Amino acid sequence: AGLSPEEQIETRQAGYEFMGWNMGKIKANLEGEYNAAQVEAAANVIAAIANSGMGALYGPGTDKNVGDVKTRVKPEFFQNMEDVGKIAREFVGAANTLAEVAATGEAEAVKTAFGDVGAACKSCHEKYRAK
Amino acid sequence: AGLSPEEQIETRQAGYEFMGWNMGKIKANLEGEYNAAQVEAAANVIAAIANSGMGALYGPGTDKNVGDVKTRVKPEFFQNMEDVGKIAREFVGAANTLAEVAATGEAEAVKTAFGDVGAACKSCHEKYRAK
Ligand code: HEC
Ligand code: HEC
Repeated sequence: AGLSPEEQIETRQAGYEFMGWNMGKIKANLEGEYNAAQVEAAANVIAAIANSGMGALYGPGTDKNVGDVKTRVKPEFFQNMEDVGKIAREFVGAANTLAEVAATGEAEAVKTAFGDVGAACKSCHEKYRAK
Repeated sequence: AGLSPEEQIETRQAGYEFMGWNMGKIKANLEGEYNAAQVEAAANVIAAIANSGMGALYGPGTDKNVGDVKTRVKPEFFQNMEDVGKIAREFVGAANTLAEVAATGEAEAVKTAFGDVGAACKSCHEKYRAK
């Protein structure tokens, strides 16, 4: 009926990976020729994936390697769900602000908001992603 | 950024897999009971990834397996770029309408727009993806 553990692991990893491509495209525009419409579209993807409810992909047996599929989540992610929830809400707030300032076309304002979204990816990885 | 072949195949598959999870959530809501806010967030992911410039992920060298990174794109894709462009434009128009209508909360209107984006996904798979 619903997604199996191994499918939930592949899907959250797809979501994270797609955000990474869009993060790299904003960094490449900030350093080379800034194209405001390309940054806006990339920022829009990060805000949409941050609001997508990825919490639903951390269901019961997804704390371990299942089949052919390997997870890098640390077991502490489960057991610290209020802390996870708070970092997650700091991340949708930073992701929503990037989308809003990307819409102004001003690269300097985008540099700052991008730095704050980066911070939020990093603080969750630091505590909850292995090795 | 200017990605390697490996990274282009891995990212395009990650975008598609994440759009499939969100399409599955809209069908679940249409068949079970509708949570309007859930459908809006899933619809906005589809339109943001449709608008993200994934055409950039079908560069040279990406038409075959690169190392042990496997791809399911048929060689035909790369021969028929005019047809791929036609399909891809109608896909982002349809994905744009799905996010526009899902924002109203009107389940019956979401039902036909969802069918249009679905049609656009299988039309490209029928011609250009192995199986
Ligand atoms: C927790 C609240 C997280 C936030 C916010 C972000 N990421 Fe993360 N990420 C997290 C975990 C627990 C994991 C491991 C998932 C697993 O099941 O293995 C990850 C993983 C990634 C990956 C690797 C995906 C893969 O190919 O296997 C990437 C590229 C990644 N994360 C990127 C990323 C970015 C760019 C973020 C902010 C925009 C971001 N993540 C936030 C946990 C969390
Ligand atoms: C062509 C113009 C396409 C449109 C529109 C959509 N898809 Fe597709 N998809 C396409 C190709 C050529 C491939 C293979 C890519 C590769 O390098 O292997 C795919 C693949 C998928 C996948 C599997 C990805 C994976 O992780 O291996 C899924 C789940 C998928 N496609 C879904 C999907 C959905 C739901 C679409 C519409 C909303 C959609 N695709 C559009 C080409 C095209």
